[PDB]
Amino acid sequence: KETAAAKFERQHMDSSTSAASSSNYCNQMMKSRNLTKDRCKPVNTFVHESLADVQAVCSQKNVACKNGQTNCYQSYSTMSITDCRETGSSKYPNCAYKTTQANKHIIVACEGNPYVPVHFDASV
Ligand SMILES: O=c1ccn([C@@H]2O[C@H](CO)[C@@H](OP(=O)(O)O)[C@H]2F)c(=O)[nH]1
Repeated sequence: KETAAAKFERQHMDSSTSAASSSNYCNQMMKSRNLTKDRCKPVNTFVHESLADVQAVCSQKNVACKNGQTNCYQSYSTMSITDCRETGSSKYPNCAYKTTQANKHIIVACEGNPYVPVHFDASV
């Protein structure tokens, strides 16, 4: 099995690169992180910051989650991220994505003890 915390790291953490990306960043990352196995995951964001910095967001600005829950948090500082959006011509299993880089405040949902990220909600 895989914990929600571990899944968040697999799906949304990529500290190995500051700005990372290459036009093919997402095409390679969505596949390597196994996000295209059961289907082409439509949208997924990778954060280029230390695990500590991202985990710390759980003690930052409390904001409402898109699903109505109250356990979401927004980072006070902007973070380097890469949004991966499935193209319109993408056809499983050959999932194709558009690699977009940006510097925004991330919003994640946190749960557990330790209180850590378990869902990436949005960026603003
Ligand atoms: O800015 C955004 C918005 C959404 N998601 C993607 O949307 C899912 C469905 O809520 C998420 O998976 P998750 O709950 O497994 O994190 C997230 F991964 C991102 O990666 N970035």
